[PDB]
Amino acid sequence: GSSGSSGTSITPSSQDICRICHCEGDDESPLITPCHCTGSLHFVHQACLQQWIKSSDTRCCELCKYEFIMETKLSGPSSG
Ligand SMILES: [Zn+2]
Ligand SMILES: [Zn+2]
Repeated sequence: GSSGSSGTSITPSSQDICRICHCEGDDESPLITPCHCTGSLHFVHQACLQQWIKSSDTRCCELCKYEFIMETKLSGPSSG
């Protein structure tokens, strides 16, 4: 049987953990609220949040359209 088991499922609201990587909150990458939105798995890792912002190409929320919190120090690269 060169086939494994897997289907469509979603982790219940038993424990609050990252929604992007789905891992335990670390001291440096603790589950923090990027916006007002609360309840659901809206708790992403301070770092992870970035990776998502890059891919999704979005800085603020999708609904509340609130700017996420990303430790910024230097302007760095930008669109231009
Ligand atoms: Zn994460
Ligand atoms: Zn939001």
